[PDB]
Amino acid sequence: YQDVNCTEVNVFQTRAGCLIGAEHVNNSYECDIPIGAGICASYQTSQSIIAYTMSLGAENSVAYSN
Amino acid sequence: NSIAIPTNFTISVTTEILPVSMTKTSVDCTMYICGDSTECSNLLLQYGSFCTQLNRALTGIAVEQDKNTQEVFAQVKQIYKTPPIKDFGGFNFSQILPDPSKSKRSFIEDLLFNKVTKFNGLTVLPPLLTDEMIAQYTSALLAGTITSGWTFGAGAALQIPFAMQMAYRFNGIGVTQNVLYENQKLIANQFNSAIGKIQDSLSSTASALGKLQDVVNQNAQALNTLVKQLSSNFGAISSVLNDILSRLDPPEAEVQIDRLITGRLQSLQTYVTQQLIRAAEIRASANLAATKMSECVLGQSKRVDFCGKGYHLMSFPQSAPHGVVFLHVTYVPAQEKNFTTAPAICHDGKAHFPREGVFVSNGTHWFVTQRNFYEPQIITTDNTFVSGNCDVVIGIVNNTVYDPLQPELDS
Amino acid sequence: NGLTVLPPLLTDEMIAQYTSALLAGTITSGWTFGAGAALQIPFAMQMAYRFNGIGVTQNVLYENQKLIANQFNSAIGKIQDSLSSTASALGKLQDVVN
Amino acid sequence: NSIAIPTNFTISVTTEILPVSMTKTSVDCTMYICGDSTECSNLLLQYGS
Amino acid sequence: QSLQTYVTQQLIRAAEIRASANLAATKMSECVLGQSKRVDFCGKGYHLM
Amino acid sequence: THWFVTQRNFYEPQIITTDNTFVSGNCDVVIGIVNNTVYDPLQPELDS
Ligand SMILES: *[C@@H]1O[C@H](CO)[C@@H](O[C@@H]2O[C@H](CO)[C@@H](O[C@@H]3O[C@H](CO)[C@@H](O)[C@H](O)[C@@H]3O)[C@H](O)[C@H]2NC(C)=O)[C@H](O)[C@H]1NC(C)=O
Ligand SMILES: *[C@@H]1O[C@H](CO)[C@@H](O[C@@H]2O[C@H](CO)[C@@H](O[C@@H]3O[C@H](CO)[C@@H](O)[C@H](O)[C@@H]3O)[C@H](O)[C@H]2NC(C)=O)[C@H](O)[C@H]1NC(C)=O
Ligand SMILES: *[C@@H]1O[C@H](CO)[C@@H](O[C@@H]2O[C@H](CO)[C@@H](O[C@@H]3O[C@H](CO)[C@@H](O)[C@H](O)[C@@H]3O)[C@H](O)[C@H]2NC(C)=O)[C@H](O)[C@H]1NC(C)=O
Ligand SMILES: *[C@@H]1O[C@H](CO)[C@@H](O[C@@H]2O[C@H](CO)[C@@H](O[C@@H]3O[C@H](CO)[C@@H](O)[C@H](O)[C@@H]3O)[C@H](O)[C@H]2NC(C)=O)[C@H](O)[C@H]1NC(C)=O
Ligand SMILES: *[C@@H]1O[C@H](CO)[C@@H](O[C@@H]2O[C@H](CO)[C@@H](O[C@@H]3O[C@H](CO)[C@@H](O)[C@H](O)[C@@H]3O)[C@H](O)[C@H]2NC(C)=O)[C@H](O)[C@H]1NC(C)=O
Ligand SMILES: *[C@@H]1O[C@H](CO)[C@@H](O)[C@H](O)[C@H]1NC(C)=O
Ligand SMILES: *[C@@H]1O[C@H](CO)[C@@H](O)[C@H](O)[C@H]1NC(C)=O
Ligand SMILES: *[C@@H]1O[C@H](CO)[C@@H](O)[C@H](O)[C@H]1NC(C)=O
Ligand SMILES: *[C@@H]1O[C@H](CO)[C@@H](O)[C@H](O)[C@H]1NC(C)=O
Ligand SMILES: *[C@@H]1O[C@H](CO)[C@@H](O)[C@H](O)[C@H]1NC(C)=O
Repeated sequence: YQDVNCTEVNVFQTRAGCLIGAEHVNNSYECDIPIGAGICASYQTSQSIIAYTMSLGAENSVAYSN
Repeated sequence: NSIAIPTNFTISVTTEILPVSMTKTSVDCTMYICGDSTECSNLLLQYGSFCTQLNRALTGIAVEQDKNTQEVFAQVKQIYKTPPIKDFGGFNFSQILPDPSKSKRSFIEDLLFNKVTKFNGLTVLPPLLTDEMIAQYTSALLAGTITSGWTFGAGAALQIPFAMQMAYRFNGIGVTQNVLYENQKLIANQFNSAIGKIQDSLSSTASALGKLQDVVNQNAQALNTLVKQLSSNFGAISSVLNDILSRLDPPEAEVQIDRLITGRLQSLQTYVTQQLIRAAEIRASANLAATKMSECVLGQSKRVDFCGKGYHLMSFPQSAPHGVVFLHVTYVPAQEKNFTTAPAICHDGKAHFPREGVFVSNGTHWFVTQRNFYEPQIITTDNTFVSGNCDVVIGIVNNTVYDPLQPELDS
Repeated sequence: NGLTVLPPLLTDEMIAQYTSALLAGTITSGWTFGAGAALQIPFAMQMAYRFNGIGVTQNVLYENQKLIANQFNSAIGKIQDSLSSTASALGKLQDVVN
Repeated sequence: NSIAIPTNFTISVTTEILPVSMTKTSVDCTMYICGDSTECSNLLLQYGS
Repeated sequence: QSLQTYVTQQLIRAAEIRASANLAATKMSECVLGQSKRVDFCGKGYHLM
Repeated sequence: THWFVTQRNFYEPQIITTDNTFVSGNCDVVIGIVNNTVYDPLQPELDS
């Protein structure tokens, strides 16, 4: 439900709106299905739809030196 | 037979500002037209597919604004992060890199974020990327651009010392590498100082960000106009549906609601038409910005006045609301001397020509120099090539070209 | 009937000044007037430093400078003839006006 | 193992033409719709912005 | 409704003239103020000026 | 009858030398190599 607060309707309030049926996750990944405001969802581990904050790929500290 | 050659240059940090994406906006066209009036909502069925088509059009714009934003910024596979030690040979990026004390925006991205600036079915959707994720991408692009040059565009990023990367950008404008390392102190000071002046240019006045503020203003103007149009009478007895529904019998209330449906729908069509056209402009600006990312940031363009007004060295992106700012680092010449010149020079009855550069003298003894920074060298068989008999070249002049093998008369 | 046309900001005389300036830069100074400061350079030498920019060595220009000049001037002649001979060239501009 | 290498060239001046501006146009929307009729001018206001 | 249609036609046309003007400005910046190495951007051939 | 190097846009045949050519690797790996006699511009000077 875009823009609403979940009171007004598992459940997870997001910056994009009230999301229902998706499990929140604290890991992060490439965006599989986009939702909004950095949130993305995937079908994942017995398996269910999860939702997570997008990772913009993996980080890399480039081994720069003078 | 006269040439002016620059003896000196300035680095410059010409700024360029491009919009990249409108506010993602959608209208429940039935709530806009009818405000939950069941009589109105039913009359709107008689008009058929327009309401569905307008939402398809606005949704096309809305998805496309994330795409536009993704095409500009997502030009990298990995989020590169800068080393802890800022050993960049004097170049002081501390204004353009993330300030971690906060959202990991840089200092200059904060100036840009500071300087910029109902619900009748009207809704604004959030962007897919948060402005913090955009600041991660502009940090990645920048951290690659600092640590690894163009190479992070061409697949795998490779470390290289920043002064060496600059020498291999100087060579990309025909200025020989030694004209960087022999001036490294002075080039560092010029670049650092120029970055300094950008902060004043952005802090002093709002008029620099005019392009982005026009896009914000035009959307707010169009939305305010679209909402005000609901109060427009369109030849009804009133612009409030409850008046019509209470004051009139159903057949007359319907004919009056039809005037309002017509006026409101014609307004909504007008608005969506403006937004499709405006979004086409923003798409063209985003594809341009995406290209300046791909050429100037991820590369070094040899397109004159594409990557800012000078000989181009490199560029840095900085995120801004609905837009992007490029800091195009450009070489520009700045002091020059007149010299007498000749297309070729003649020696031992044959024409000689410079391999690279131009021939010059200040009216006395002949020197070759590269053609973007005066660096007179003794003319030799090795900085030159022969091209047959002396005669046919218009305006050739004489010299004794030096033979570097001449001292070697031992065997 | 309530329709109006406004004049362009730049007069056609100012447009002809700009095209003359652009051209006078292009002639006297190569690319240099785009890259900030316009520097004189002799035109034969500028053309050698445009042949060198298409992988053709400078000597091929100076050893042919008269032949090249004649082909260039002759081609400019064919422009005046071609443009005088037919309106079909300026199709785009007349189409925009129409 | 065969290559063709040019022994000679031509300069060739090719024309290109591009439009740059439409004719700057403006319409008095009220004078166009209503032709100075005061009775019309008052009805046009109902259509709003 | 004819006026809205006319303004719409002119907007869409003005966007084509803008696209053509940016291209003209780019040919000014590369073909006049420089030497574009973009094959068949500045006329059909290797490009001088 | 004669092998020459030339610039690739205008036939300007030059005698092949250490100066207009660079060496790489060994004779065996290149599919298309031919024989030749590359001239050494120091050889007439070594005759001194
Ligand atoms: C090429 O242009 C640059 C920039 O115009 C010249 O660089 C430096 O310019 C300053 C004045 O703008 C020179 O003055 C001195 O600056 C120091 C502080 O850095 C100050 O303590 C002194 O009292 C004085 O004002 C500075 O000497 C000069 N740098 C160098 C390397 O001499 C540069 O000189 C120009 N190069 C040529 C060959 O024209
Ligand atoms: C004009 O241009 C010429 C050549 O393009 C410059 O040539 C200068 O020539 C002299 C003698 O060959 C070089 O040696 C030095 O000369 C001075 C003055 O005679 C003397 O005090 C020194 O002991 C030394 O012999 C000089 O290095 C060379 N200059 C350069 C820049 O390489 C000439 O300087 C230019 N200026 C004038 C007014 O001639
Ligand atoms: C560049 O240097 C060369 C060599 O010093 C100059 O060429 C020489 O120029 C003189 C005239 O200034 C020639 O003398 C004349 O030769 C003709 C031959 O038909 C004769 O009929 C005349 O009575 C007179 O003697 C001289 O032969 C010539 N030498 C060579 C080896 O070419 C040249 O003038 C200098 N300047 C320029 C800009 O080329
Ligand atoms: C490369 O092509 C050009 C022509 O495109 C050759 O140069 C010469 O061009 C002129 C003018 O088009 C030709 O016409 C005339 O020839 C008569 C004599 O037959 C002469 O009296 C006229 O004054 C006029 O110049 C001329 O025939 C042509 N020359 C030749 C030998 O074809 C140029 O030679 C070509 N380059 C090479 C290396 O073949
Ligand atoms: C370019 O010329 C060279 C030198 O002639 C060719 O390389 C090899 O030359 C020798 C003598 O002419 C050929 O004879 C054979 O030599 C081997 C020892 O290397 C020996 O075991 C045999 O009994 C016989 O004497 C040799 O066949 C030839 N190499 C090859 C692969 O045929 C070279 O072939 C010439 N380049 C090309 C592209 O053919
Ligand atoms: C959601 O609505 C409830 C209503 O009781 C309110 O307490 C809560 O603060 C709201 N939360 C958000 C994130 O809007
Ligand atoms: C995610 O993190 C929050 C805050 O640290 C924590 O309360 C929550 O239990 C975590 N949930 C999961 C599924 O790890
Ligand atoms: C070059 O010399 C001429 C001599 O008349 C002078 O007008 C011009 O200003 C000089 N240019 C420079 C850059 O010194
Ligand atoms: C111009 O320069 C040429 C050599 O390039 C010289 O021979 C000629 O005398 C000069 N022009 C005039 C009109 O004197
Ligand atoms: C082509 O040239 C190569 C040169 O080594 C030769 O081996 C090959 O047999 C030739 N093939 C044909 C089809 O001419």
